[PDB]
Amino acid sequence: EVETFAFQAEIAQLMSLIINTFYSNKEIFLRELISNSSDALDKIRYESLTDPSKLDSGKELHINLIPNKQDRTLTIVDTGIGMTKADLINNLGTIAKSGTKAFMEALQAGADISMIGQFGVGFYSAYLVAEKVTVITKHNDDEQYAWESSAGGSFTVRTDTGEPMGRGTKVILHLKEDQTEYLEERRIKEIVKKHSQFIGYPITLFVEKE
Ligand SMILES: C/C=C/Cn1c(Cc2cc(OC)c(OC)c(OC)c2)nc2c(N)ncnc21
Repeated sequence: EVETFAFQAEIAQLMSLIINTFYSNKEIFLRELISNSSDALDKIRYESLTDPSKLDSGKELHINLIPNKQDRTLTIVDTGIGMTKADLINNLGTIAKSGTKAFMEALQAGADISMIGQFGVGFYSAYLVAEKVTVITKHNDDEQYAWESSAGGSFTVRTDTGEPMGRGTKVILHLKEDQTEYLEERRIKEIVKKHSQFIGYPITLFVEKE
């Protein structure tokens, strides 16, 4: 049962800008996604101090980076707070509308795409390198969902029947053909060291088997 939704026009416009603008410094996507994971980990950690049972779905707070050359995917996994169905369809986008407007205006005033994170829409920097983004996510007291979009104005949400996560989020980047450098160990290591070296959770970079 797959549901298809239209992005708000402003968000579709942002995604088109990210896809169409000539901008070579694409590597900043990884910092943005790791930052998002860190924020989600911060949130479940904070909530767990007044309700310890929120960690019944898993106590370990960390981030995995998993490249797969066969699937041409880079996956960012965290055991953070996860996202609800309401998040995925309505609430994140409602928040994102104002950040998008502010970001657009900042760009026209001379800012560049690397500053996208300040506006709360850094998630969409994924489309610098991914033709399709699949997000598997599990929040306490909600089901496991798969969100997906190849841009073009729409996204899908379905209940996920894949491998159950206890809690957290997997952002699966289906990389563009010319962006496979982000599957290479030395490249990912370089980027993490450059932009994410003080993140307060373990970041495990998996090695490709093949
Ligand atoms: C400020 C938005 C936070 C939501 N969020 C994102 C980024 C994000 C995901 C989204 O959906 C997967 C978004 O809507 C499509 C979105 O809109 C700005 C942002 N990553 C994560 C994550 N790893 N864990 C828990 N929440 C997250």
